[PDB]
Amino acid sequence: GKCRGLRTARKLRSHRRDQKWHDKQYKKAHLGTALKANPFGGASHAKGIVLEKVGVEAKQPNSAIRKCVRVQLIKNGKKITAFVPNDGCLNFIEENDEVLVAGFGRKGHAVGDIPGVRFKVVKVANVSLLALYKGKKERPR
Amino acid sequence: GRMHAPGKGLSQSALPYRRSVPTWLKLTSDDVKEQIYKLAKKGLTPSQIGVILRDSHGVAQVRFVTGNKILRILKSKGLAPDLPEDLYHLIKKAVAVRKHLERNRKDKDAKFRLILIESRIHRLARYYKTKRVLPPNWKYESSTASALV
Amino acid sequence: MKMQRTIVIRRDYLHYIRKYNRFEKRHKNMSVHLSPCFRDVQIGDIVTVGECRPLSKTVRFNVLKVTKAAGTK
Amino acid sequence: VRMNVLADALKSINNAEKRGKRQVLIRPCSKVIVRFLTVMMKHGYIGEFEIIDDHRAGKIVVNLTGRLNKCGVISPRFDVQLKDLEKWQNNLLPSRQFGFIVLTTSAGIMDHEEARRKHTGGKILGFFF
Amino acid sequence: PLAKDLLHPSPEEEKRKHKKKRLVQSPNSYFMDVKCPGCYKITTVFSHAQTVVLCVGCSTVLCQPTGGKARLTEGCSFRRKQ
RNA sequence: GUUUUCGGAACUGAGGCCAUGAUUAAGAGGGACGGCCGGGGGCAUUCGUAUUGCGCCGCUAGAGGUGAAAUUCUUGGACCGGCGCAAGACGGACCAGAGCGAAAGCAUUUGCCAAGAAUGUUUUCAUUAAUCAAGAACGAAAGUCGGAGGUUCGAAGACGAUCAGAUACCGUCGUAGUUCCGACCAUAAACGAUGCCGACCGGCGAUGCGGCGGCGUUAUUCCCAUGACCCGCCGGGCAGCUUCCGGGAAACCAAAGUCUUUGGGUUCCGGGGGGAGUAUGGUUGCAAAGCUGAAACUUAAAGGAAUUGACGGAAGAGCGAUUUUUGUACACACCGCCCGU
RNA sequence: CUUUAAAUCCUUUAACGAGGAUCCAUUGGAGGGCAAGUCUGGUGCCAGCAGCCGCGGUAAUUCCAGCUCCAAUAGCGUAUAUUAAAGUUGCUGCAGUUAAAAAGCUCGUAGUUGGAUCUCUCUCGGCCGAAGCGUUUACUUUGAAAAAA
Ligand SMILES: [Mg+2]
Ligand SMILES: [Mg+2]
Ligand SMILES: [Mg+2]
Ligand SMILES: [Mg+2]
Ligand SMILES: [Mg+2]
Ligand SMILES: [Mg+2]
Ligand SMILES: [Mg+2]
Ligand SMILES: [Mg+2]
Ligand SMILES: [Mg+2]
Ligand SMILES: [Mg+2]
Ligand SMILES: [Mg+2]
Ligand SMILES: [Mg+2]
Ligand SMILES: [Mg+2]
Ligand SMILES: [Mg+2]
Ligand SMILES: [Mg+2]
Ligand SMILES: [Mg+2]
Ligand SMILES: [Mg+2]
Ligand SMILES: [Mg+2]
Ligand SMILES: [Mg+2]
Ligand SMILES: [Mg+2]
Ligand SMILES: [Mg+2]
Ligand SMILES: [Mg+2]
Ligand SMILES: [Mg+2]
Ligand SMILES: [Mg+2]
Ligand SMILES: [Mg+2]
Ligand SMILES: [Mg+2]
Ligand SMILES: [Mg+2]
Ligand SMILES: [Mg+2]
Ligand SMILES: [Mg+2]
Ligand SMILES: [Mg+2]
Ligand SMILES: [Mg+2]
Ligand SMILES: [Mg+2]
Ligand SMILES: [Mg+2]
Ligand SMILES: [Mg+2]
Ligand SMILES: [Mg+2]
Ligand SMILES: [Mg+2]
Ligand SMILES: [Mg+2]
Ligand SMILES: [Mg+2]
Ligand SMILES: [Mg+2]
Ligand SMILES: [Mg+2]
Ligand SMILES: [Mg+2]
Ligand SMILES: [Mg+2]
Ligand SMILES: [Mg+2]
Ligand SMILES: [Mg+2]
Ligand SMILES: [Mg+2]
Repeated sequence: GKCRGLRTARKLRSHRRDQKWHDKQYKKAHLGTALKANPFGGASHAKGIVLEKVGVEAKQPNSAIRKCVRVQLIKNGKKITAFVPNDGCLNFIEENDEVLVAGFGRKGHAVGDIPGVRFKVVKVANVSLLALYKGKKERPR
Repeated sequence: GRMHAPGKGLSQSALPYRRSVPTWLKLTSDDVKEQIYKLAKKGLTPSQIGVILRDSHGVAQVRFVTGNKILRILKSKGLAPDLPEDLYHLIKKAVAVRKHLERNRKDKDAKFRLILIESRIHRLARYYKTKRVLPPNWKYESSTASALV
Repeated sequence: MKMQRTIVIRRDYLHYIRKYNRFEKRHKNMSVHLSPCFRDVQIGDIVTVGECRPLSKTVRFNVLKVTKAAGTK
Repeated sequence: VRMNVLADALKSINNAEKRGKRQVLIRPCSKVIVRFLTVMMKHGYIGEFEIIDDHRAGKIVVNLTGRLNKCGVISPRFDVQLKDLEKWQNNLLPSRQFGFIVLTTSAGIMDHEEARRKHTGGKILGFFF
Repeated sequence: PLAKDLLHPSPEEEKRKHKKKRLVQSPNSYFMDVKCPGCYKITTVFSHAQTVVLCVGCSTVLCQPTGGKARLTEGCSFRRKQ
């Protein structure tokens, strides 16, 4: 049982402080290894240069080819696989282009069939993919 | 339960409700005190004196008759041992176990029991230091133990 | 009592932790100046000290009264 | 070892009340226990009790009326200010129409309402309802 | 069960309990006056004696200690006190 | 100017006087004492068959081993029967839901040495107590280093079988080891998978120890008294049956109860499944290894109890699904599931 | 005109100024969680959607569209840090037989916790004034001092 003495405040506080480290999220947030390993460095978005176009096979029981791009970030130079979400939006991206990339929605965890992909493309060549998809803006060229 | 055993016995004494000396007892306080002095001079601890008085002279409780305890009577007279009897018995038992153990090196149970006995000795010595019955430098050492008792 | 004309005393207290509604034991050490007028001062007796100007690097109090321990005979 | 006597007495009373017994024997006695039982009896929860006097710490025989739902002790005895009493009332009592918190104040051992009337704080001992 | 007068146990109830578990503690022992046939002196003996009791006048063994009670020598008579 | 008034401080003597000054002895704990109790511990001593080997004697061609055989030993007398001798290891039956020990663990007789629980107590002390960072003693088996012995068994190994294949299961040998002494090692499903101290809360019948009481049978040729039975009571102990005490997901538990009616004291310890008790640092060890002990990354479940089926080289009541025995990690239901190269 | 250093804006006021009052409201959704269509046309485990469960392999309530329908509204989606939800860090208030879990066992220092009991004062000065109080604390109730925002 727990100690209920009137002078046990140090014991209780010390025990709680030491047992908080067995929480996955607390340790992840306060240890610093996750922040060091995070390619974004704690940012919501980033800018990169499209190295190339790749196709990732969807995990079973689904069968598909998800269109992604390999890009390299400008601030740290790390290489990243980002997802281009829409029907035919991969034709809006060219090689050596500059793209804005955001997270996939699960805080560094993979989403859906796509294995090991945690980033998605937002803007290409300084125009949003939504505007290109809906035909509101054209590629600068 | 016991301090150093799992046993949880209940055997002990139950003093009567009445504190008045029974009518049949013809002894006075002075006669009881003289008997206590003679027994102490014979070389008996207060526990043995109380046992003898209970068994032979019909003295159920000296504190009820004389109004005082055996050890306090001895201290007032001056016939009291330097160190308390229970600590003396503990040290004597430790000495006996240590004398046995030196001739029997493979007796691990003797070593365990000696550790327990010395722990009890340390407890009692610390308690007696707190009450200033012992000087605040008295120490139990195995070599000195034989000479102490 | 090992320095020349200055001793080390200990002050004990309890610190309150609001979250748990409880206390923890804490202590502080003070180096104080002891005048030669106070003799027969032993370890473990109560001392009443008063504040003065800094007498040295770590001494700011002076012994004003000495009261013996409970075991005095 | 036994370190709280009021806790044992209240636990024994509660266990005997759950079983439908008519009387409870609690030992050892204590004047704190007597004050707590007097506070309970003034509100009609227990009834008359008798103190058996042996030459060592005494005993109590308590009559039961069947009106007691729960009697308990609070350990440790926390200091309660007069402005923090409503929080303990919300935490421990079942309703705002019945139930009492027992406090030891400098005026004596009483309930929380009597401590509000006399405008004093103290230390919480237990509760009953 | 659910109805028992704890204040007023029967006299047989309190002699069946353990000596410490009674309402008020009371020992199970007693003192007795013993007389040996050889010598006329009356000796007071505790029932649960732990020492051999010798007659002062004539050095006769009045009793022998055992585990629970002390057994009197053959031919010795005893009477309880009070 | 002296001393004495007055005032302040210190040291000596018997006085009077106090109701003269010690609360109780915990169904708390220590320490005495009494009769017992126990495969508890150490040392020495003693006995018992059995197994192996050796010596001699008798008659003999087989013996051993297996599902079946072979490797193996045998007219240089095997196996079997008898009479002795020697060594080493183990104490059968009695032996039990019995006892002791802190746990590992503990069983031939006798003696010595120290230790202990429980019971009995109108003995003594008077709070001396509970749990415990640091720090310590002990700690199965296996393993390591020196000595002594090496009967049996026997990792490794050599063979003979089986098999599609066996590097396994089976059989013949057989090295470390298994045994004792002295130093290390500190690990077990080291388990009741259940920390210790204290209080309360239903019945029943046994059982081990101590004590108390009581008709009656037996032995000590008589008498008490003490042993063996019988009927009860009390206190600790190992357990059992029963119960709508109450708990819990249930299995089940008189504790795993007295928990949203949530607080008796205190120690250790868990936070979805893997990576992983792995890497690295520190520390201990002769070594083997022991203690402390991550992260990157990966994943939507893994897991507990119970139910209905299907399989098997097995014989009114429950929260609820639900209402021949049994096991299941199967439910696309053994044509299953699943592990490692 | 007023406003103001001078202006601008707001307010006050002439004249003009609304029928498709075209002087046009958007952002996300329509399987469940969660409000709202197994309506029609394409595609056919492709393209794609989908925080999660899942949808799509020729009759797709989920993709691409049309129609219709929901939610908030001059606002509405997305990524990330953080709070509640979390009684999933538990002091209030969690667990440790079998789901993750009690050290192999014992001793023991520090720490934590600890059985009953016990119903203002002389003197000096003008009833109060000075002086000693309290064996001292903890507690509780007062009072004083405590920057604004
Ligand atoms: Mg699919
Ligand atoms: Mg202990
Ligand atoms: Mg005893
Ligand atoms: Mg709080
Ligand atoms: Mg022996
Ligand atoms: Mg032969
Ligand atoms: Mg035991
Ligand atoms: Mg035998
Ligand atoms: Mg340790
Ligand atoms: Mg071993
Ligand atoms: Mg070995
Ligand atoms: Mg060797
Ligand atoms: Mg073999
Ligand atoms: Mg062999
Ligand atoms: Mg282990
Ligand atoms: Mg087991
Ligand atoms: Mg375990
Ligand atoms: Mg029994
Ligand atoms: Mg026994
Ligand atoms: Mg018996
Ligand atoms: Mg709780
Ligand atoms: Mg985990
Ligand atoms: Mg993870
Ligand atoms: Mg039905
Ligand atoms: Mg029903
Ligand atoms: Mg099975
Ligand atoms: Mg089944
Ligand atoms: Mg829309
Ligand atoms: Mg649509
Ligand atoms: Mg929805
Ligand atoms: Mg709906
Ligand atoms: Mg899925
Ligand atoms: Mg179609
Ligand atoms: Mg369609
Ligand atoms: Mg939160
Ligand atoms: Mg909440
Ligand atoms: Mg979490
Ligand atoms: Mg609550
Ligand atoms: Mg939990
Ligand atoms: Mg487990
Ligand atoms: Mg265990
Ligand atoms: Mg301690
Ligand atoms: Mg107290
Ligand atoms: Mg301020
Ligand atoms: Mg302010």
